[PDB]
Amino acid sequence: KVFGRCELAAAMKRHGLDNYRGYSLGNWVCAAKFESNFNTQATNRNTDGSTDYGILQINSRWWCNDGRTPGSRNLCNIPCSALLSSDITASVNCAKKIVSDGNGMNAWVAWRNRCKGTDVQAWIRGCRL
Repeated sequence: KVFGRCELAAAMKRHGLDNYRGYSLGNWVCAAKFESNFNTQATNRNTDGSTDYGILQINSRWWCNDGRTPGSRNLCNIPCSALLSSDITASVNCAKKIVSDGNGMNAWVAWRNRCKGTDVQAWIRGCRL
């Protein structure tokens, strides 16, 4: 699934990302835009042999099992395929663990590079939430 901006904002808000750990909803929508272009099936390989999965580009090195990163952790206790689902619940629940893991949203390099410090409230412009 490729979400619309406000469609994704609504789904994220329903699943509790709005202000989660003090990060307003626009942060999360912005992170998704630049991590995945709102595409639930986005995957990008990392140079170390892990892969980033789904709408929030979660890393299989630590967070999910894809069988392809032998000896890696599965801290969300889910297969990585689940993070490519058209429904975002698994990705959100895992993202909540990631954002609480000591670095806030700095975990997402695209958020750091393109959202951090900007007017992230712009990302929910015109949304009916």
